[PDB]
Amino acid sequence: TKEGAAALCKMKHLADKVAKERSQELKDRTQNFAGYIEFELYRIDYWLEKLNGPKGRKDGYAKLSDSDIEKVKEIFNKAKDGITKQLPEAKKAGEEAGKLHTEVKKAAENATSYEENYDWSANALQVALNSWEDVEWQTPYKETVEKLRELEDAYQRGKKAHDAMLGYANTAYAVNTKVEQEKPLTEVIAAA
Amino acid sequence: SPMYSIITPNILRLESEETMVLEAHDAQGDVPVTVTVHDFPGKKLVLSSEKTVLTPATNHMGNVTFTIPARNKFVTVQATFGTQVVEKVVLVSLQSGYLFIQTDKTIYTPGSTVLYRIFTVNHKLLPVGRTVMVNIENPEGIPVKQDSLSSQNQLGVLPLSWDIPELVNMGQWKIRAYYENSPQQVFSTEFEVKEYVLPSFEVIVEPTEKFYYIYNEKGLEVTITARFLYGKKVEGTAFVIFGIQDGEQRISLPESLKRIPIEDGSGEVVLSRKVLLDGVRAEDLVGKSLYVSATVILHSGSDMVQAERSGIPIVTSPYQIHFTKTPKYFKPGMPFDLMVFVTNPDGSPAYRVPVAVQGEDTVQSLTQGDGVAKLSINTHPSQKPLSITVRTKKQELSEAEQATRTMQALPYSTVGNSNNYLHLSVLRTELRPGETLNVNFLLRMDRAHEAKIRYYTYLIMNKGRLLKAGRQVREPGQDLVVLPLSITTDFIPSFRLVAYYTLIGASGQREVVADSVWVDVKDSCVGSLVVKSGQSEDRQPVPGQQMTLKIEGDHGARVVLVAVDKGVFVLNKKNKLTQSKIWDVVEKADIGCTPGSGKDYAGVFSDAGLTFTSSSGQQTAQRAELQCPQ
Amino acid sequence: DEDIIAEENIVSRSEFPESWLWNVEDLKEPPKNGISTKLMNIFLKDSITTWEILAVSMSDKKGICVADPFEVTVMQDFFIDLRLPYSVVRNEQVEIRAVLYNYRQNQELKVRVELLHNPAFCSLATTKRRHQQTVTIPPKSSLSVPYVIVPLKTGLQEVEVKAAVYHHFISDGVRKSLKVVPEGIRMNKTVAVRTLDPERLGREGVQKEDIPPADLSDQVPDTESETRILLQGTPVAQMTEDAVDAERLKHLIVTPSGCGEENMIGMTPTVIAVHYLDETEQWEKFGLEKRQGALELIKKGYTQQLAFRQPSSAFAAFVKRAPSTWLTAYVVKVFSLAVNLIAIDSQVLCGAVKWLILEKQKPDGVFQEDAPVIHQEMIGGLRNNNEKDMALTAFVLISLQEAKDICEEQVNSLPGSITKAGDFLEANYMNLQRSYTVAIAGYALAQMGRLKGPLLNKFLTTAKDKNRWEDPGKQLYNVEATSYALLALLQLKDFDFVPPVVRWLNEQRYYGGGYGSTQATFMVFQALAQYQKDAPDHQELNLDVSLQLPSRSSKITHRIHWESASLLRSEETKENEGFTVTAEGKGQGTLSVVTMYHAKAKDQLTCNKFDLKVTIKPAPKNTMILEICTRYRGDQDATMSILDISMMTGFAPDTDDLKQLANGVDRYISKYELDKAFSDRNTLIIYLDKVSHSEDDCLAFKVHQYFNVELIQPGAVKVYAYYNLEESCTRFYHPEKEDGKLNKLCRDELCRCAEENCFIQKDKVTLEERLDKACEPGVDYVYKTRLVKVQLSNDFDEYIMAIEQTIKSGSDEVQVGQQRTFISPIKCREALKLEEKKHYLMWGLSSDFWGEKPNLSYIIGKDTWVEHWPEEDECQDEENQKQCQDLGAFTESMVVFGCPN
Repeated sequence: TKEGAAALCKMKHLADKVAKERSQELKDRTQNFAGYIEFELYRIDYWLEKLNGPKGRKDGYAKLSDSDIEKVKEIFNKAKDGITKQLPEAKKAGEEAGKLHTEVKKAAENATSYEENYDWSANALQVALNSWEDVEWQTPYKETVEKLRELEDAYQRGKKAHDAMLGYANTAYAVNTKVEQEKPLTEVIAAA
Repeated sequence: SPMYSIITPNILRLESEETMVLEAHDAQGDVPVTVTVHDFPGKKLVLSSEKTVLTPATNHMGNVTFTIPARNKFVTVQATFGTQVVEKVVLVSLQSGYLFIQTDKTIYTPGSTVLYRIFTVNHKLLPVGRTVMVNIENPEGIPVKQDSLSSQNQLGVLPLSWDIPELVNMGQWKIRAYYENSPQQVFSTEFEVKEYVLPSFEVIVEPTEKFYYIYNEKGLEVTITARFLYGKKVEGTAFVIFGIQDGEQRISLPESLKRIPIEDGSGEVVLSRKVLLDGVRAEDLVGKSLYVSATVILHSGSDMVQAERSGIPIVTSPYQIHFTKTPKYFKPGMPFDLMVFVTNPDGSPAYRVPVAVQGEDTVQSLTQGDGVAKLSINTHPSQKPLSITVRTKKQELSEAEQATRTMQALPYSTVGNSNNYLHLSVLRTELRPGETLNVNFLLRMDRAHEAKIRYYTYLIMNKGRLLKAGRQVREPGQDLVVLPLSITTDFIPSFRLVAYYTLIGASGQREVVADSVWVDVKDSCVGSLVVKSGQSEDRQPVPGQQMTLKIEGDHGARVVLVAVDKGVFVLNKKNKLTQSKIWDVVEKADIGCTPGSGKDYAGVFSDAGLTFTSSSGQQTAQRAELQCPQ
Repeated sequence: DEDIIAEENIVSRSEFPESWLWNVEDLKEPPKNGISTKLMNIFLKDSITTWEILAVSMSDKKGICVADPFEVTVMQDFFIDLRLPYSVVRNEQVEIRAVLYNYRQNQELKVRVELLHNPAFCSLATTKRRHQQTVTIPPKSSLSVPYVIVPLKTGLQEVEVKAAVYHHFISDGVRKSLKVVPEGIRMNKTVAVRTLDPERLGREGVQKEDIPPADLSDQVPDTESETRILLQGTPVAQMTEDAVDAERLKHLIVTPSGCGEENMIGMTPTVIAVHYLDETEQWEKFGLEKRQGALELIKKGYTQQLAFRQPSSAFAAFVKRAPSTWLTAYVVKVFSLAVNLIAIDSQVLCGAVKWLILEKQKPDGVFQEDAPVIHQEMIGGLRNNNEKDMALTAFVLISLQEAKDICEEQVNSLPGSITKAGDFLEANYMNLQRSYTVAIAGYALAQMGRLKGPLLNKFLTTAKDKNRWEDPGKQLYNVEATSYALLALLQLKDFDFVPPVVRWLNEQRYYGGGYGSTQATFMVFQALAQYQKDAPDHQELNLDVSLQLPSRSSKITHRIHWESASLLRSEETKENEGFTVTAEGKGQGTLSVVTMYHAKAKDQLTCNKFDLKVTIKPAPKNTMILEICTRYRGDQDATMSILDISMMTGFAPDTDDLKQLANGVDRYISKYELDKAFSDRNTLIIYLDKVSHSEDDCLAFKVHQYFNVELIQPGAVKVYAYYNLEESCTRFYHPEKEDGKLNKLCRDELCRCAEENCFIQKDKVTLEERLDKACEPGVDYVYKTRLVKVQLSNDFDEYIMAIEQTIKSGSDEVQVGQQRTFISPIKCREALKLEEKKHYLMWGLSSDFWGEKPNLSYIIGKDTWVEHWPEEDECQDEENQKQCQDLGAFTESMVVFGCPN
């Protein structure tokens, strides 16, 4: 029946899309967390150094009260200490995702429906599509879904790490442009 | 108040040597000068850059040579004089040189191989090697053969061969060649592919008079000369038919068909006025072009040759007057010279035809070999436009057939109404290389500041590149001065001599007055190539007899020889290569657009093909058209 | 033959080139007086004519120089000008001229002219008999020697003639080559014409077109049929591109003078206008010199803006006031465009980008504004506070992207910041509602190239009216949204939707300039410049055509692409078959395959301009009466015509008849022709004023005989108009032959000459002579048989010889009982004294076979031998005893032993 041919064409198109679009995109989004955490740590360190550094005239921080400087330094140090621990989780995840993407690309290379293009989903539809279809080239298709789910979990780990890092990242930037204006100790410590 | 000025070519050329002139009026001591070139779209690319020093020993005159490393392209040239920066925008032409296609035979037959040569030259006619693309096009316009050749050590000579297929349509084939760097410019030659058999004799038709007067009751006399290709005369029967033609008309005259016995290769036929009138008012025939078709058949009846001459003009005057070589502007209060050109109805120069003006009839100058006569008239200081008429005063001729031409001369637009005029005068003749031209410079200005002018800056323009630049010394009280300019082989075919001088007026304003003149020199080859028979005492060679050929030419010159049977030229001879065609093509490539002065200094500079930019504000109008205005 | 040079000793002149001396030489000899002389040795060609030599020199210092042509004259006391047509129709008798020219003062030359035997021509000359004539040439005279030749086979045949002078050591031989073409006509037909264009009405693979062999119904046998295939391109390029007048935007030039905000307001229009003209190259009509002033103003404004540079590399209207993020973003965006215009300092840009990154960075991809600009109209589209976090961040990201190229090595955090800003933009892209906000977000995200799938669908669907981006506000907002959309589409390389928006923008008739219009003008001009820069006319051709021909094992691959002048391609094939063409690539093309060959002559091939009547009759010196004239088939009387008559050898015209006819009206005869007969009058020319096209009112005249020569050459007649020789009608006449046509034996298109003796020879003949003549190399089959039945045909007599008994069988192993056909002329029957129902012994050559294997019809030529065998009861006569005994001895000898050869 033509339904089988249409399903086969759809599965081939989805496999090609996953091999050429999803695989490449997923890897590039996993190594950016390491480059952002280190960059923000460097920016926080630079901000701390500029505060009560070898010179002054640092906009409003120059006239900042002595008491507020201690609190600003303490909160900056706390944020810097908190953010450091997240680096290895993203560093290992990046290499794991790269290796898994290479393996998946190698596996993929080893191996009517046009109106359905509105689906625009190639996340975990391969195994299910094969499931409806069933109801030499078949064997490699079995582990592709498992590898893709493993990649999704690995990327979710890095996403969770980045989201957790935001909690400590946002506080330092707040107090920065809060004190950067004419805001006295009151509001600052009240919010801190 | 030192004033720094720069003179540049109007149009620059890629990978072509160019020269810029730097001058300074009222300057003291030595001054360094830096020159920079930038590309207009980006203004950052540095095509070339050079610097020098101007010293009073040379009266603050400098020449700097630059060459481009290589949607009209433009460049910006900036000169820094230490304290003043002057920048000018100059158009750049993509033309690189000239391509000449020489064909072994004018007409070819199927199967016969076609051998041709490509000669590549620069704007100076020197041999230049470059990549050239060549195409062969059939009459319908479908290129059959395409090639891309290059010349490095061939001295610009590229031979090529093509094989004509057995089945080829008959018509007019073309061979086109163009430089790779300039795809928009192509040189094309046209030849004939038509089935034919070589003849045994050549027939020529010669009219007794190059024209045909309307009132000539006798008619038109035509002599038919048929002679064997080897020189011997021909005897036979010739049929001659006359006809009229206003271009693409070809109206034959059945009543004019005549048959004559050509004896000893001589035959005369007469076309009566009555027959011409019947074929078609007597005055309505003006502008009609007569043509004659003659077919000669030998008494043996084995060979036939057809010869015809078309395009005999019908005019009421045996001569025509033109002012194409005369300036269209005059300086009030100064003598005015008209270079009147007298030509035959066909187009060839005249033969010592006197010319005179209605006013001041005492002037009577006979045309020289070149057919150009000098008419000098005193002009009043009036400012209104002048009107001048020129007639013909040929002796033994009535006033009915005399020529006529009226022209308007506009006043020279002096800047600031300072009535300052500079006039350049040169004797006109067929100049030859090595001759000396005693140019005359004359100055007319108020006596108040006559002691301020001390020199005139003069330049020579030829083939775009500035041939030479110099200064002519002037002293108080010397209104007229003589410059013995030298003419050498570097000249030819023609050149422009410009001369200018700058001064501060009553209001302390920098004003420059310039004048340009046209000089015509005899057209001749740069070198000297001669081919003749080595033997000095021998009879006509018999078939298959050894002979010695003597060729005289410049040392280290690439000489190419080709032998073409005379009978080939009898059928078709339109395609021919000669030095005259090359000189005409070179002249047509000149950037000038006026044979003399213009309206003001800026106009004179623009017409002469040079841009003159000063540091005070004076500048010439930008030119953005490769071809002259029509 | 006394004191006559033998034909063998005479060398014929064959080299007749139309052009030679195609040599290259260099002048390297020691120059003298600035002139170098070179001596060369050359061989003059055998052709007797005037040679023109043109020399062109190219010196390293002088240049191109053309010398005057040099004329060389080649002369001989006596010569021949052999005139032949370029081509002769096969199986069509033609006439050629051998005119002998002499230029002696008072010497009369008795010349002998001979034509060599050519197997490809059926001429009077034979192997044993030589066709030669004797003529007398007076001093300084030309005498014509016409010759009639019948071509047999096509190709580059050669005709050789020779002339010898009596009592002198003068001899001249002329050999000339002519291309004999098979009878037919130059006709061509269009085999096929198709359009090659994939990706339209084609197929998922590659289009294939099969061209079968052409009709060639009337193709002459064994004739070449060359097939030419022409590939033509159609690079159409016309989309109605429209620019904006450069003279109408002169108001956009403003001198930069202000306290930051005003200075930027003034400078932005000037810099954007300069960029627009630079991209479009409109300075020609806008003023080349004004560019210098514009650049000066731009640099002055840039220096003025730098004057207000903060210590932290920030930009603010007032130094004391805190910097504004939007103001510095606009500053860097403006400076990024003007990098190539002025000598900008990369250090300032690097410091500005570093300050922008370090102030607040992007912890999540959000930009915050703390110092609103004093001028509230500068923001323009950003005035609305709805989803400002989208428009502001997108604009700042675009500004960073413009300056990324310049300052990239100094700061390596730009890519990470860009990725964070993107991730934020796509975090909640589904919430955008305003058209301007959607357009700016899409343009910002299009530079990276990660706004696809549902994002692209949402961006496209936002286009209201399918051709515009409109919002309920000022025209400035709509113009900015349209510019953003145009830039985004241009970046996305979606050309199917650009022309409409560009057309609307051009039709908007908005130039801007004034208050609150800097952003709109800047963006519209930038978008227009980008469109002009990146707008290739049509899709560049990429056709790859493969031609497969059965004759050619290897396929012919051709590439047609734009910007290469390859749109015109031609190919030729010598064989016409059912070939195939496969197209490929992107582009448009057309194929035209046309076959050229030689069609059949049909029957309309004739003079087509005159109907010729020629006749010869005996007297009422033979003194025959010859009539020649012509009729015109047109609607009006023809012009002057010329009739050329070539009389048979030994025949001359009648002087009295010519003299009487000379005075006749409408007819003229040259005086030189009238006084003749001193040597011969073979050639005669008559000039007719006109020929009647309605009635045949013509004349006849007497011809006399003075010299009797066997095998008289048939007389020839030609007529042609004075103004045209192609329309010449020719005819042949002969007293004996039916129409003066040489006899020949032809089947289908294969013809062979028949101008030969009916038999070798017949008396003193003995047994030895018979044995000698019967042992020739060609003797293959000898048959003694009784001829009984004879058949008559329209061309030649046919004899059906019945095999009574076979004596010797040659190549054809024919047994007793079969019958063979012999084709011989009826006249030859009397020569061979053949009698019906009588015994005869005949033997012939092996190359005389006529017909196919089954049809071995024989031809009795000059080499075939036939002898009469007396009847069995006829040998009893006394006079026949010797002949019968000799025949019996000859038959017995050959049968037992046979000829040794």
